[PDB]
Amino acid sequence: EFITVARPYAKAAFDFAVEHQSVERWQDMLAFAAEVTKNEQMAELLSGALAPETLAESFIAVAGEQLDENGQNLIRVMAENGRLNALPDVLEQFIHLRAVSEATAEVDVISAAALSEQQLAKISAAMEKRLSRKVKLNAKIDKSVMAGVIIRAGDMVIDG
Amino acid sequence: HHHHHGMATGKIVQVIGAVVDVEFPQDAVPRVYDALEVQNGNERLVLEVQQQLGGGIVRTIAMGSSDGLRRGLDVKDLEHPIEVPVGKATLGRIMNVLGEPVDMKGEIGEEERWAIHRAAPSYEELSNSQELLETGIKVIDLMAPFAKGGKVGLFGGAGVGKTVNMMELIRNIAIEHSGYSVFAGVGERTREGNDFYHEMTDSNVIDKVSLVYGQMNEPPGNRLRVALTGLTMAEKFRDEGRDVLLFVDNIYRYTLAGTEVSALLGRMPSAVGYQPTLAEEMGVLQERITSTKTGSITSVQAVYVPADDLTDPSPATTFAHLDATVVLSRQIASLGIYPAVDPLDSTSRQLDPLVVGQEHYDTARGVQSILQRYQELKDIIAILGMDELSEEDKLVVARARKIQRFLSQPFFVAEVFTGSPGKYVSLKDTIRGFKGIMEGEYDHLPEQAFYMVGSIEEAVEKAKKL
Amino acid sequence: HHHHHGMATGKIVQVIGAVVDVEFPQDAVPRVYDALEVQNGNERLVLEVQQQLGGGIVRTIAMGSSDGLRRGLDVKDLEHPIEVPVGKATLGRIMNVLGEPVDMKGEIGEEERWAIHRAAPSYEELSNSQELLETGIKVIDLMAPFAKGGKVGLFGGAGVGKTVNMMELIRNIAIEHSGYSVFAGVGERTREGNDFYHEMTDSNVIDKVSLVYGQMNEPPGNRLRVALTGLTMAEKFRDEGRDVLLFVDNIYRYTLAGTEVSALLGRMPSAVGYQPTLAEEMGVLQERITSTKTGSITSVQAVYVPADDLTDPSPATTFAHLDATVVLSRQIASLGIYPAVDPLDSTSRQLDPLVVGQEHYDTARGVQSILQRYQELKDIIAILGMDELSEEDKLVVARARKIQRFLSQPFFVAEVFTGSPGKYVSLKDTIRGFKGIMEGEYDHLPEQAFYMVGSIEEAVEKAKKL
Amino acid sequence: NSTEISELIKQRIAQFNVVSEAHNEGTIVSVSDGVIRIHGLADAMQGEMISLPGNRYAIALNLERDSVGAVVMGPYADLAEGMKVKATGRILEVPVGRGLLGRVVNTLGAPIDGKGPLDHDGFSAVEAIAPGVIERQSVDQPVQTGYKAVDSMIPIGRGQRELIIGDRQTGKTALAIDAIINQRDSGIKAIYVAIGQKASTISNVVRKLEEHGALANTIVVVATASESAALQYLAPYAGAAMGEYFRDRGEDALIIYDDLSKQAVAYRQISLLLRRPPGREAFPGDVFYLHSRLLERAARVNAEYVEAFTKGEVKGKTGSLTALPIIETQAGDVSAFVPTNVISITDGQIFLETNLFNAGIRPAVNPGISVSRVGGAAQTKIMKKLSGGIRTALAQYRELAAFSQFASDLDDATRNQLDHGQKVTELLKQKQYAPMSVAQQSLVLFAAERGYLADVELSKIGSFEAALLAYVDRDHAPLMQEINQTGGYNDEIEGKLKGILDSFKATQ
Amino acid sequence: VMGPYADLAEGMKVKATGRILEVPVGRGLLGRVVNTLGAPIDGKGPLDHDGFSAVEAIAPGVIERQSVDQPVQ
Ligand SMILES: Nc1ncnc2c1ncn2[C@@H]1O[C@H](COP(=O)(O)OP(=O)(O)OP(=O)(O)O)[C@@H](O)[C@H]1O
Repeated sequence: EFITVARPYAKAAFDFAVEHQSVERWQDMLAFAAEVTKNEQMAELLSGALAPETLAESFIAVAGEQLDENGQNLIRVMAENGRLNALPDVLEQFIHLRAVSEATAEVDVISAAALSEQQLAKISAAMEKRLSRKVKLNAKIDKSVMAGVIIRAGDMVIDG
Repeated sequence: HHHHHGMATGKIVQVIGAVVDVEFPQDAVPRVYDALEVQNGNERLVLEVQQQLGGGIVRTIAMGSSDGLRRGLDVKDLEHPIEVPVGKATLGRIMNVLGEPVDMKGEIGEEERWAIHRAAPSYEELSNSQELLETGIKVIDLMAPFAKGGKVGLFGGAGVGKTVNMMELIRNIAIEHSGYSVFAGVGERTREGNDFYHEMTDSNVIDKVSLVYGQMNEPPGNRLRVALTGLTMAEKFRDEGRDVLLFVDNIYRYTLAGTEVSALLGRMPSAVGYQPTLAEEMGVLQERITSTKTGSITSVQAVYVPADDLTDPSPATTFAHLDATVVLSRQIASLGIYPAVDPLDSTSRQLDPLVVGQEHYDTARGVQSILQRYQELKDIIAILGMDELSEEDKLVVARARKIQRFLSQPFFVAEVFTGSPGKYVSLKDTIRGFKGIMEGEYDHLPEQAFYMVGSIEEAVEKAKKL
Repeated sequence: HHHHHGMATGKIVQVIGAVVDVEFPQDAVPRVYDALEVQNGNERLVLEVQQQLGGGIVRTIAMGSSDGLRRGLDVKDLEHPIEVPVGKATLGRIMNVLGEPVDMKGEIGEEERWAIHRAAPSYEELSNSQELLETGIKVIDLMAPFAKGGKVGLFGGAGVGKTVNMMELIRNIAIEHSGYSVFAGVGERTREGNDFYHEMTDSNVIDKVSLVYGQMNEPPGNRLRVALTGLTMAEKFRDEGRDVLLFVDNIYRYTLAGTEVSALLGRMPSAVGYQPTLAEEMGVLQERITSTKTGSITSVQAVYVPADDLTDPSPATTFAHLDATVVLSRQIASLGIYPAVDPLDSTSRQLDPLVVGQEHYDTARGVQSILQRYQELKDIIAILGMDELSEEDKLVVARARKIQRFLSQPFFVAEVFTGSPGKYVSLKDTIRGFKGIMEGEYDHLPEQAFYMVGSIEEAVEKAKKL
Repeated sequence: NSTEISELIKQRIAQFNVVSEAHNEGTIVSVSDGVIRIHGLADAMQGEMISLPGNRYAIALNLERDSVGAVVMGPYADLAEGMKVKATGRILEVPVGRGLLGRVVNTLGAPIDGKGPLDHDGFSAVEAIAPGVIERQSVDQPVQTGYKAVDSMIPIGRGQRELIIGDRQTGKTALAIDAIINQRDSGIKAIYVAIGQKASTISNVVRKLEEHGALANTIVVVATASESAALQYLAPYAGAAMGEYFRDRGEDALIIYDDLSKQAVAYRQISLLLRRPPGREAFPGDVFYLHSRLLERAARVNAEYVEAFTKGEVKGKTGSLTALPIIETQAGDVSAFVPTNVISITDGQIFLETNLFNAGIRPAVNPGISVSRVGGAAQTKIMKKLSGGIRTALAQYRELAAFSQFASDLDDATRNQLDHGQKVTELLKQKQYAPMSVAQQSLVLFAAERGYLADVELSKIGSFEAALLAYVDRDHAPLMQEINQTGGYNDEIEGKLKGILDSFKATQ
Repeated sequence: VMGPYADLAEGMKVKATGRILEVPVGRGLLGRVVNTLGAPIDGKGPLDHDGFSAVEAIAPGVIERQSVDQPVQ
């Protein structure tokens, strides 16, 4: 969960992986791995194991070894490191690898969520709300917005 | 010594330190004690596992140094630590601190590869009992009583004839006592140790005790090692019934030694980082030394002064490890008497009032009154003209001249040294001859008559010589 | 500047402290010294790497403060630390502690961006040699000898005319000595520093030494900075052959300064957390100051008293950094003489007995006998009616009145101050005129004749004036 | 740590399986100040001193598994890591044997001789330890202090060890070199190791190397403010070896060193830098483990030694190695752990009062508070025998002076003692740069022994007719060479001295 | 670690009595010699154990306490 060890990971992920294009390919392999630790017996059995060799062994082995050899010999790398203990850190950091690479997004304020990928501000944003259509903001629609301006307002009711 | 057939182990994982960061045959772990004997470069390496820790990865340590080797390795596991040729054959023959044939091959008699681990007996075993002791030192074994099979705190500065009196101990512990008389030392001056080989010829009786020495540059484990194998030895002598009585060198070396020990651990050590259990090691220690069933397990108690510590958890422990208190007089050495040391502060604990009852409550306790007698007779009566002082105070000064001269007595040591024969003394001739004589009887006995003269037949029949 | 073209670096990783938790252009690391000059908000930031540590992540520190910025950053790397315009042009012109044009632009003459790192010479380089020193102070350079190109411990309280005598040093180090006379200070009182600009007009000779000042609120690096650039300066003066002699302010500021230094490190610092190598920095220090080949690298040694420490590892080092011991007399200031300070405790080390041999072993050592002469003549003979005291003791009181008056002498300072001209003095007229005269010759020379009067032609020809 | 790579974890993707970089050179991993985590050099030899890039054989002691940490060889801070390794398994090879003597050394060695081309036998390790306990010579081998009070007070010989503290500003640094003048002729080659010295001290010192002489007798150590723990701290540990040239020739080997504590926090402050445990006073028993190691060494060694020590080449020469501590007197801080420790270690000892150097009495030191193991053990019939009654009598004139002030009227007991001991006490002081002759010692032997000085005993005539004594003595006493040659207490020559002493009354 | 701690390796199958402090109780056992580590001792280790008990004891009721002057000889 340090994710910094996994930072060096996701580093080597875009790096060797995307270099191998395993950023996607071991996005697949990686996916299967988080599936492996996701196995709770494989969690229940996660660490009793002194030999990390035993771990990568029963790991690729158990799970079905969808990891690359970059991830099998890397399975020696992190498994041996035992930093393999934390799967998702560099998984969301790899999601941050390809995704950060691809980043365009949005966040709905005073609205039900948006997340419309906007490479630029207001780019897909004003295009979305303008594009609304939706325009309802349903989650945060009214009480949230009207309590936003009226939030500032009660903030004036600070005068009491 | 043991298996370690098979070379066992494996690498030394992180090569740092004598303790093992080491791959053993990872399943392989012995008792932490149970040794692991590798090849150390050329040398055969060995470490009793310092740690018991799995994966064949545990601390296993030695008194040496590691630079130069590979982290890779394999280390045979000497299934036994502690088992080293041991028994009474060593006597006189030079053992290294390894017991190794220290001298030109000192060949301390190779004996049972014998576990160092010999230790405390049953309540009764080394006898549930009390065993008193004296060898009849001329003025001394008379002076203080003692308990057999043990050790008693020794405080005195210099000019002991400790080697002389040791020859009296040769003349006693070897001679006037039979029980196997062994001794050992560590941390000396090189050619002065060789000069204790000179002295070893002075007594010449060196044959009673194997020569095994530390030479303080010996590392902390090296420095602290020899004892329990010493119990593989009294595992002869006392166990051999020829009562183990072995002379004990160095506490400061041992006190500070256990300090350096628990320090090296990096552990929460004793206070001021000392060996936490060093005292418990004293429980194991006196636990070893008892007038035994087997043979009295006895030890000469003298301490490398742990800086002669104040209140000295050592002397605190060495008090009650002193059945008799001790002092040595440069002043009686200034008196120079054949009794040249400090009777002041030197006597058995319970001797006078009880436990001899009157026997020493009269002869010796009343004798202590006489210590007041020449104490303020010599001292007080010395303050000004003693004409005031009743001649009893001057016959406490013939307690001094006459009686204290009688204290000056030939020595079984001085026989073994100057020829002045000395004896295993009879305190009857003290409790009477010196008590009655020194007090009221034959007060005409000259100092000289008494001086350098043994029991009241030597002092008082030297008063026939006057 | 150096490079630091390119803005280099990157973020300041964890934004805490002037030392860098910082992403540099991670591959980029300079010499830890080798500077990194960023933009600090508006300001251009700079840090010589405090740590050399990889990933462009190393401590890199500055005398300022970080609040307000982002952990994100990029910091240009000034390939050189230490290189700052330096040379002898600065003389008189006000340098900041930055050397910056301290005054209205003090414009200490911009010179070689010059590495601070100027340091020790070869055995022969700055003088494998000994170089003695005196400027001929009226009663003083006569009084004590000195060694050229160096520094000597200064102990004295108050009323020095240290600025006056500095004008005598202007009248000497600038005048009666040519060798480039530079000086610097730090940690003063604000308008009292400005009043040392007033004094800078008093001597008016301020032009010999750039004005560079600390103003003690300067942070610890700020406080401790200026020296080695000072060696980029003597890298003119001494190196300029016009012997670098620069006056040295503050040890307590420096002693405590290095304390605050190694403290900030959090390192095992010197004892009581001081700068561990501050003394080694003294080896680099006197290593800098030598009567040189180049020009005598000399320094006025006076210490911000590191609390005037007792046994003072500073005075311990400042002893042996004192070729001459020092005292200043409020009593000779109570004597108020043109010689107003304490000759007691002030003389060169080896002057009298040898090294002048008799020259001072007679004139000066015998002169010290005369110090006993008015010492117990004035003192002892003062105890009661001196009628007992031979008039020699009263001609040791004409050593006092007459001779000690002769000590009172006009000053090249007092010229530069009160007009009382003073001189580079000739101790011949001491070693003879004042030694013979003060002792036996023209003992009729009045105090006044001698008082406030220079060498025995001024004192004794003022005895022609009487 | 490991994850740092991510590039060699990019490798390790394969290169946790892929592998096999073992070489004497893998990269310096982490460069700060001569401490670099470092790679390759798989198995490397003892502290293997790895000839560094543009830099000395770099030593890493106990193998740091992942990236061996390394030692500053000269410059600590130069650059970034990744050097591979400029590498040698060898540690501890320095020119050995008797070769290079007299021509000055660096901390490197003879090279810092202006010559610098002084060739010892050749590269040797620098360690040494005790001569054979058994194989040891006891060399009474007397020694001449040059300030007589010590010499007669304390004779000694090859093998010796003793403690010393030189007082602040006097007399430590200067100390005894008059003895060295006396020992310009010593003939047992002697050098001193001074820690972290200041140069010109060494320069004009060299003026006294000409003057007193003779630098050629032996070259000496070099250490200055920049001495690394290599230089500084190891220098005492460093100098241990080649004196076996002499010593393990069975020949007499002797050398000096003093005041190393820059070793103590060089190595100890190193331990902090090492992250290694600072012992008491931030330095461990590697004091007594060093004294254990280094300081256990000095002995005259047996014939049995050079039958081995010289390997039967000297076929039983007695390997003679004497050396002595000086921990310069400072601060009054004394036991000082290691110093106490080493106090325990000290065979002989010098308690040395400044106070008389503070009194400027040429004789500064603490009188018998300085206590040597050896002493008149080496002293001769004149020296041992004739010169005996010193220190206690000293305590007399001291103690005899003692009561005088408060309770007064000390008779000619103390007068005729304390003053007689104050007069002779005056005769004691021996100035800096004063060596002392054995015949010159005989002056006290007869004179004091004869009480003969009591004639001239006025320190005026004591010194004066002590000089007429010296002169017409040298006139009247040409045969004294024999005496000077002799160990004295020669009853014939004794009477001879009574007579030439009658001469010594007016003349000598 | 109860008693000797150094014998063997970790991973010995952990054997568990769920009882802290079941120790011979009750007034049966008086006089028969006992170790502190155990009721056994020379000569008779045995004594009349009114049964396994736990030691630790809080103060009795202050309120319910028999204030007792029971004399001292
Ligand atoms: N007892 C003494 N009386 C007079 N002068 C002395 C005495 N001892 C030493 N000196 C003088 O002092 C000098 C010795 O001082 P030295 O150079 O040794 O400083 P130091 O003693 O090393 O001081 P520190 O111990 O602080 O280093 C010699 O030149 C000597 O003339």
